[PDB]
Amino acid sequence: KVFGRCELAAAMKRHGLDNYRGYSLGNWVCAAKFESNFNTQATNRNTDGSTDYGILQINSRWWCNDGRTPGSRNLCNIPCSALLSSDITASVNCAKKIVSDGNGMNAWVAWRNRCKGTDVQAWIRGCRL
Ligand SMILES: [Cl-]
Ligand SMILES: [Cl-]
Ligand code: NA
Ligand SMILES: [Re]
Ligand SMILES: [Re]
Ligand SMILES: [Re]
Ligand SMILES: [Re]
Ligand SMILES: [Re]
Ligand SMILES: [Re]
Ligand SMILES: [Re]
Repeated sequence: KVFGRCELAAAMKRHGLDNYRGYSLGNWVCAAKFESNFNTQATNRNTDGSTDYGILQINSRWWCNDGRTPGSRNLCNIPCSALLSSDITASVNCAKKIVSDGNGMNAWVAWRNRCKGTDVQAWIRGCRL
């Protein structure tokens, strides 16, 4: 599923991401735009052989299992394919675990380079939240 801007924000907010670990909702919307283009089915192979999955491009090196990243872990205890569902529950729950591991949203390269420090609230303006 390809989410619309405000449709995704509402879903992320419904799933507990607004101010989760002190990150306002716009941070999560901004990151998702640059990571996945709001497309739950996004996949990208990393140089190390791992793969990023879903609307937040969660990585199989640490977080999910895709049966082709040897020597990796599965800290979210989920198949990476669950992160591509139209239901964003799997991605939100795993993102909550990632953002709590001490590095905050710096785990997301797109956020670090294109959202961190900007007016991320502009990503939720107009949305009826
Ligand atoms: Cl594996
Ligand atoms: Cl933080
Ligand atoms: Na893995
Ligand atoms: Re919906
Ligand atoms: Re929805
Ligand atoms: Re909010
Ligand atoms: Re990415
Ligand atoms: Re990545
Ligand atoms: Re703003
Ligand atoms: Re509200």
